[PDB]
Amino acid sequence: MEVNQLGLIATALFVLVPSVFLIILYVQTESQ
Amino acid sequence: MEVNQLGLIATALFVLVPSVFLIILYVQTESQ
Amino acid sequence: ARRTWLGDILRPLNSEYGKVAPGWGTTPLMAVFMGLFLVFLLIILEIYNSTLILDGVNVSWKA
Amino acid sequence: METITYVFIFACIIALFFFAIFFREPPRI
Amino acid sequence: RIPLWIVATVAGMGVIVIVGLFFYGAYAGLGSSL
Amino acid sequence: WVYWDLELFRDPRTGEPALDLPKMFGIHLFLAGLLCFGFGAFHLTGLFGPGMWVSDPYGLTGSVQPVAPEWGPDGFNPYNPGGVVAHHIAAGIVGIIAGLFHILVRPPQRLYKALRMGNIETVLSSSIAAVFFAAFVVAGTMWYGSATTPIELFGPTRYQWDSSYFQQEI
Amino acid sequence: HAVFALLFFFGHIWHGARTLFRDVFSGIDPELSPEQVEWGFYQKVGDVTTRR
Amino acid sequence: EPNPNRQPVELNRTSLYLGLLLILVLALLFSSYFFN
Amino acid sequence: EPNPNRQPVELNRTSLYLGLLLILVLALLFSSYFFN
Amino acid sequence: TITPSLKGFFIGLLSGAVVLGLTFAVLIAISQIDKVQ
Amino acid sequence: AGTTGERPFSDIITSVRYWVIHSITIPALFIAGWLFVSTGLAYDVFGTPRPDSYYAQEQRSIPLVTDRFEAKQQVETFLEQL
Amino acid sequence: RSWLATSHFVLAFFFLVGHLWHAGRARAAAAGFEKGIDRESEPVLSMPSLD
Amino acid sequence: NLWERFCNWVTSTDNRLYVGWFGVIMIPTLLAATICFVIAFIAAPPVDIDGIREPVSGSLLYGNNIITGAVVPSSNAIGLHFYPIWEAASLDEWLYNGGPYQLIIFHFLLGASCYMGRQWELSYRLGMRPWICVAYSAPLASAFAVFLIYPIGQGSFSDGMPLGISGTFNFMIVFQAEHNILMHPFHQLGVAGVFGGALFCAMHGSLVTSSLIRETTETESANYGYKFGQEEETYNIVAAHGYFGRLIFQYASFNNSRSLHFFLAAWPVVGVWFTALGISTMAFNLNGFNFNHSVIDAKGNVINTWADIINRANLGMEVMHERNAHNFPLDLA
Amino acid sequence: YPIFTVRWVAVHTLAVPTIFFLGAIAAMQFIQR
Amino acid sequence: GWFDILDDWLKRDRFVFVGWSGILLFPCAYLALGGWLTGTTFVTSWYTHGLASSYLEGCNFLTVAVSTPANSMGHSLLLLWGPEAQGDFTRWCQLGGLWTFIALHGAFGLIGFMLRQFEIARLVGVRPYNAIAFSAPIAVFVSVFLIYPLGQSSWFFAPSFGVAAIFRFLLFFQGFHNWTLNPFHMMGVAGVLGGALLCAIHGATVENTLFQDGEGASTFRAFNPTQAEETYSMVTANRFWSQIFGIAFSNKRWLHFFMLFVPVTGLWMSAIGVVGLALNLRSYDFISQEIRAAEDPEFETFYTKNLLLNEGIRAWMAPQDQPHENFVFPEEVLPRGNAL
Amino acid sequence: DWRVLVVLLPVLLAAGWAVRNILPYAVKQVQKLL
Ligand code: CLA
Ligand code: CLA
Ligand code: CLA
Ligand code: CLA
Ligand SMILES: CC(C)=CCC/C(C)=C/CC/C(C)=C/CC/C(C)=C/CC/C(C)=C/CC/C(C)=C/CC/C(C)=C/CC/C(C)=C/CC/C(C)=C/CC1=CC(=O)C(C)=C(C)C1=O
Ligand SMILES: CCCCCCCCCCCCCCCC(=O)OC[C@H](COP(=O)(O)OC[C@@H](O)CO)OC(=O)CCCCCCCCCCCCCCC
Ligand SMILES: CCCCCCCCCCCCCCCC(=O)OC[C@H](COP(=O)(O)OC[C@@H](O)CO)OC(=O)CCCCCCCCCCCCCCC
Ligand SMILES: CC1=C(/C=C/C(C)=C/C=C/C(C)=C/C=C/C=C(C)/C=C/C=C(C)/C=C/C2=C(C)CCCC2(C)C)C(C)(C)CCC1
Ligand code: OEX
Ligand SMILES: [Cl-]
Ligand SMILES: [Cl-]
Ligand SMILES: [Fe+3]
Repeated sequence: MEVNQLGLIATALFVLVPSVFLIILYVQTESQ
Repeated sequence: MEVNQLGLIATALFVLVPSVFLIILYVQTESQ
Repeated sequence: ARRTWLGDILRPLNSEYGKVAPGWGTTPLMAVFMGLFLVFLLIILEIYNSTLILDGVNVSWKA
Repeated sequence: METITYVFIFACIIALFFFAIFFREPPRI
Repeated sequence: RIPLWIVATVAGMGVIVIVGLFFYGAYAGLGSSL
Repeated sequence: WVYWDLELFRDPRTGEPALDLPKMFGIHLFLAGLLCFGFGAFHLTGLFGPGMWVSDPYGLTGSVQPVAPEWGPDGFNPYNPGGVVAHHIAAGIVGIIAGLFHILVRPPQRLYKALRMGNIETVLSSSIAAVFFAAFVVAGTMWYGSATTPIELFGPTRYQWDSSYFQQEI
Repeated sequence: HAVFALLFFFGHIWHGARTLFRDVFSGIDPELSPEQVEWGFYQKVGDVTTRR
Repeated sequence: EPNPNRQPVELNRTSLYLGLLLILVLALLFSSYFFN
Repeated sequence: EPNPNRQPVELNRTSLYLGLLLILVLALLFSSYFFN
Repeated sequence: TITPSLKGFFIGLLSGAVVLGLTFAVLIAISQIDKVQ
Repeated sequence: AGTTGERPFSDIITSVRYWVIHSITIPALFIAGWLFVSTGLAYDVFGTPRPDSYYAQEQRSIPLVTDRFEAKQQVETFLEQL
Repeated sequence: RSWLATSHFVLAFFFLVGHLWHAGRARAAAAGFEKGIDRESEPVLSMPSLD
Repeated sequence: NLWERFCNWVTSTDNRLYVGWFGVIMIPTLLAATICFVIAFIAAPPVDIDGIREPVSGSLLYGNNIITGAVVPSSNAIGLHFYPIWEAASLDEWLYNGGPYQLIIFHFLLGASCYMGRQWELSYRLGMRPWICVAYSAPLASAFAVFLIYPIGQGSFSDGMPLGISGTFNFMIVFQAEHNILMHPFHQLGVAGVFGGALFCAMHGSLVTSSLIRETTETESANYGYKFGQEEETYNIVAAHGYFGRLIFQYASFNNSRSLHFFLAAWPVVGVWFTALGISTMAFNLNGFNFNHSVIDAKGNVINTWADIINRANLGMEVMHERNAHNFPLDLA
Repeated sequence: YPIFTVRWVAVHTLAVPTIFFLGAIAAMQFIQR
Repeated sequence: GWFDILDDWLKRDRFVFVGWSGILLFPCAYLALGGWLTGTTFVTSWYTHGLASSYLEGCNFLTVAVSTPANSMGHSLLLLWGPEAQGDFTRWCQLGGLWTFIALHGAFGLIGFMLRQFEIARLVGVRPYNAIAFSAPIAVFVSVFLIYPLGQSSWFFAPSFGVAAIFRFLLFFQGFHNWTLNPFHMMGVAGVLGGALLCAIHGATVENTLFQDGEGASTFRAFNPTQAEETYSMVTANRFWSQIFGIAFSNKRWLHFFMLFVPVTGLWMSAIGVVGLALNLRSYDFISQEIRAAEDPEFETFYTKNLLLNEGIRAWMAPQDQPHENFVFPEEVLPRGNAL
Repeated sequence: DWRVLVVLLPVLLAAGWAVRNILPYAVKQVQKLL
């Protein structure tokens, strides 16, 4: 299938960036 | 320039993943 | 700690910690096998290296 | 897109310099 | 018994001679391109 | 991970977390020998298994065929499939014997202290050592080629081009 | 596997060192006797029972 | 002098689960459109 | 009962800066080969 | 059959054994002579 | 540092008995080395070609070893055609 | 020309090093700390922090 | 007393970054060279370096990556001529002829020279000893050699080291084919300086780390055994010397930390000084040792050595480097 | 002081052949093709 | 016991420590050094390379070498009693037997030395970080002198033990491998040059932040090994570099660990890259630029220029550098620029 | 061959001369050790 080549990175960054944000906040909350 | 289509995603993950790992470790240290 | 049915069965297998034989024990016997194994590796090495060429042993894709 | 990637990394490094100098961990005696 | 500064000077003199001989052999005989 | 505090990991007298590494080695080595033996004796021979990939010297008619063990000196010729079978059988037996020995006979007092057999990190060090030894070997047999690295599966070698191995046959 | 093997050689050395010098990997003895590391003092290097 | 307006930031385990679920589901939903 | 072998993990600001630098420079170096 | 290659291998074995043999035989001898007080 | 126990190099090389012994031993080893070359023994021991032993009177072809196991005889047949 | 150019460039460079060496030390010697820092009067210790 | 207030801030020791009078020149020049470099490395058009109307692309936007990217040296047609922007009819001409290259390196060399002086200045303001700048003279001379001195001797800034990774390699290869820098005793001292430097750096680092006095446990870093500004030394030099003194022999080891550290400074600096002078002297074509056809047999046949093999490699670079720039059999410029 | 020690051997193993080698190379400077 | 008696003697405090590691180190190292000195003085390379390589033949210090065995030998151990030399010492030298002699004894020498580092450190009472650091020279020696020729056709393409011979090895790796374009060598360069930087900048800083512990102008006398105080001001040294460079060391222990890390890591990285070259797995090209340049004869970078240089190196040195290939290049096939 | 004796001759004389100059001092060291 001839899909959008930027679709892969767009999807990956769509997941990683906000997920990391939540992981950062969580781990630093437990360490308090 | 006809470059590798995975060059972008491989470079992005190579930066993001281990750098995120460090950021996570830092924030949970200052919170301690 | 917690007791389990599989733990009780395996218990003797992990009950001799730190237990040793007096002095050198079987150390010389170990050295003999260490010597023979060194000779063994040296043999098969030179066979592949063709430093050791034996009758009936053609180190090649042809065999 | 290659150029943008190369410049972006270079930009991040320069930014890192700024924080490692002016927002470093202050050495105390 | 023998002054150390004398032993050092003689040995040093011997070094310069044997080294100079090698640099001499660079322009004569084998390896002289002639 | 949840049930980490098992009684088996505790030392009967001290109550400290302890592992009898010398006997553990004997047990696991006994297991390795049995599996090693069984692999060569059944799987490779075709006695109870498919066998292994074998082919002509030029890799034209390769297939999975049962292999009979080579017990002569030619069994150390690594382009002989029969050597691989004979190896896992013979070394399999040795492993079983050594396994039993390393179970029944306690380590000498001096070797225990010299090799720190109370510290699990001494096992990591020696295991890693044996691991790169095996890693260097499989890299060698792959590049130079052997009966375990058929050219129909992994491709030809550079030394076949160097010697014009296929041009002479053609 | 050739690269990994060479890399694991360091693993052998590192974890190997960690095993043999375990007592001093958090730092050496706070007041190590100079005499121990100074020449001529001992007949055998490190052996306290070999002073001349 | 330190700023008196600084507050600690929190995010309990539950909110982490809720967030990750939100992100992954949105990602599963929009990924097909990103690939188009 | 809790596990007595658990330990806290730390990474000071300096190690962060060093680590980020190591990653960013490695990225700058190897990126050209990824794009090829 | 004892091939010329195999003949040399045993020569290499004996040569190495003698070298290691004479080495340790000397070192052990000297160690017994000049013991540590 | 202290001192290990051996005799200090300083006093030995400044001693007379030393230079009595080594005014003979050192030059003899030097002369021995000289004789090892001047006699031409070095050439035959290591098989290093003499200035007139690289080529024959009309060859520039390098006597290069092409075989592995018959390499000894291959070198010997090179020495023969000289 | 090659002999004269190379030789004097070498000398010129080292004399610049000689300038830097003897000049800096002259400054320090005249000020009174060419032999090191006074332990009981370290200038930095009397200075404020950079941050 | 108004100009005095300016002087006090310039020479102030309470600035996060020291300015100083050397810095008054350093800061603008370095900023000028840096800004121009970043722009040129990314968006500059191709440059006719060899002055033969054969433009060489060096920027990212024109088909380069980080490895192949470079700021290309000024045209050979220019030579040693000063070529600022206001000497060109247009920026387009200026860019075509390698304008940015001269602008950067000149602002850089000036800035770098002031950087060295700036090092003396702060050390004087703090009551330090002033020879750290002398150590920095070793890499600074090296930069002067490839950016300024070598173009002078050769007669063109086109033969200067390009501001790029691949361009650097091009500089090294062409250099070897024309000067035989490998067979030059000054590069060999440079190699001994940087290999030895790395060795001694690894050496000093390992011995001090090995002799660290235990102040911490196994569950924390050993670095926390040291506190910034503490009176006591963190390691035991007595133990360290005891080790290295037995690794070889005691008189081959340092018991003096000042004498040891001086050696650590002396060895790589002196080494780099020579390899700096190497480029500087080979700039006037005093090239490396030439032993081509040095060994001759009785009849007269040339008996090749490893030097003759090196020569064959040098021939390969020579006949191919700048394949269109030569019209005559001897390569002089 | 002891005359023949471990250091003694360590010296002459490098010492003796060096002078022998130096004499050899010294004679090589007079070799003509 | 005899073992304990021998252990006492081996670990005696002498001018030259021996130890158990000495039984392996000292003989192997002596043969490696002696073998090289012997070969570069008398032994030739006329039958293996077609080259002179000894003082006896007219070579100088820069050109002498112990050359690699002929390509026809393959990866043979070339033992003196081996099937190639067959006990003949003279033939053994002529075949290149001294190269393997040095390489192999030199390898076990390096093992003996690293062991020596462990042994002494255990007796003294210090951490073995010196032995750990020495893993980097070993990794380099192994990859280059052992693994690389093993990956290739024979020992012939390994480095020959000589000054000019090494220079050959350098230029070979440029023309054939484009070793400069490899990121693993680049990290090695950064480690070596970075190590030299750290070595210079640390010694200079310490020497120029010294405390005044004497009245003499030469400050070397103002130190004593048994002193408990620091000889230089870490505080003053920190402020200096903080204002000059922007950042500075604040922890002595991290400083000297970092001084270990940089050059050791660099060498290990360069070692990995050599392993790749053993299989001709090079960072030779960028496909993106080759596609462009092949389609556009007006596209040129410093990268495409260097490849032209490599092409020149290969075609011009190969016939003599690889005499076993019997390469014959007519003048008209040689890649040449104009005039030259 | 005769060339061997020529080369080893100075070595033998050197060793011999050294022995007789150290012999009374050498064997005493072995007296003391034994
Ligand atoms: C650079 C080499 C090196 C070094 C410095 C060390 C250092 C160490 N090893 Mg390791 N080791 C090495 C290589 C090395 N090892 C290799 C290549 C192997 C094989 C896989 C091992 C296998 C190994 C084991 C299994 C163990 C160690 C252990 C140790 C520690 C104790 C010393 C010891 O046992 O030495 C071992 C002895 C040597 C390294 C020298 C061997 C010399 C051989 C016998 C010479 C053979 C010559 C040969 C026959 C000549 C012809 C060859 C030719 C034809 C090719 C120490 C941390 C021990 C440990 O972790 O303790 C806590 C341990 O149990 N090592
Ligand atoms: C094993 C192989 C080997 C080794 C170890 C070396 C080693 C060396 N070579 Mg040689 N070389 C080799 C092979 C080798 N070479 C081969 C095979 C060839 C032939 C192709 C050459 C051709 C060659 C050439 C042509 C040259 C060298 C040079 C050098 C030196 C390079 C380091 C230097 O100049 O530092 C000195 C340090 C610097 C130049 C850095 C200056 C930095 C300035 C002051 C500041 C920069 C700041 C920066 C822009 C921004 C920083 C930002 C940050 C603060 C955030 C060194 C002596 C060079 C030399 O000797 O130069 C004098 C040189 O020109 N080599
Ligand atoms: C620490 C000592 C040491 C070590 C580790 C080595 C290691 C090596 N040497 Mg070196 N060598 C040494 C000392 C050493 N040497 C000394 C002191 C000399 C001067 C006399 C030499 C002279 C020398 C030469 C002239 C040559 C080597 C070569 C070699 C290599 C091959 C060795 C081999 O195959 O051995 C095989 C032997 C063994 C591994 C010993 C095995 C011992 C066990 C216990 C078995 C015992 C068997 C038993 C006694 C039965 C005997 C046989 C019987 C059934 C008939 C190897 C790299 C060769 C080389 O480099 O070629 C390129 C070569 O030609 N060495
Ligand atoms: C700026 C220039 C520069 C620099 C700094 C480097 C730096 C480096 N290069 Mg590179 N290189 C350069 C330019 C440069 N290169 C260029 C332009 C080329 C041309 C393409 C090359 C080609 C090149 C090659 C072909 C190789 C390197 C390698 C190396 C590494 C060598 C490490 C070392 O010390 O090994 C030295 C060797 C050892 C440390 C091994 C152990 C040696 C023992 C300890 C010796 C003991 C001797 C004993 C005491 C007795 C001696 C006696 C005798 C002296 C009489 C290092 C990362 C090597 C590499 O990557 O190796 C992995 C390699 O093979 N370079
Ligand atoms: C516009 C665009 C795109 C521009 C980009 C152009 C371009 C060319 C980009 C490329 C950029 C680039 C850097 C490429 C290189 C890539 C590369 C080689 C990466 C390798 C990375 C890597 C993994 C290497 C492995 C080996 C390794 C870890 C090396 C480390 C090297 C390193 C960090 C060296 C640092 C040396 C250094 C700066 C030391 C100074 C430290 C300092 C200030 C000490 C001061 C100090 C000293 C004392 O003594 C005391 C006592 C005190 C108290 C004190 O304070
Ligand atoms: C350009 C760079 C851009 C970077 C953008 C980064 C954005 C990061 C933030 C976005 C994500 C935040 C998510 C927080 C998520 C979170 O933490 O919720 C928890 C939070 C409740 O907060 P509390 O008052 O409990 O706070 C307690 C503290 O621990 C919180 O800090 O609820 C909300 O914030 C409102 C929105 C809830 C939405 C949750 C609904 C999810 C339902 C499941 C949906 C999928 C299934 C669908 C089935 C059909
Ligand atoms: C006298 C010869 C000088 C040669 C040039 C200088 C080289 C050494 C200085 C390098 C500067 C490093 C950065 C500053 C490092 C630094 O700050 O050093 C500090 C160090 C400490 O000395 P002091 O401050 O106690 O004394 C300085 C004056 O006040 C005199 O007492 O200075 C010296 O040791 C000077 C040594 C002069 C003698 C050095 C001779 C070395 C070269 C010998 C020939 C080698 C040729 C090799 C050919 C292959
Ligand atoms: C092979 C072999 C072997 C071995 C042998 C040997 C071990 C030998 C040795 C030999 C030797 C051991 C030799 C030596 C030599 C030395 C020399 C030859 C030296 C020289 C020196 C010089 C030349 C110097 C120079 C200089 C310097 C460096 C300083 C500065 C200046 C001058 C220039 C003075 C055997 C029989 C066992 C077995 C068989 C095989
Ligand atoms: O421009 Mn750049 O490189 Ca100095 O040489 Mn002539 O010119 Mn061109 O050829 Mn070769
Ligand atoms: Cl070019
Ligand atoms: Cl022209
Ligand atoms: Fe230091």
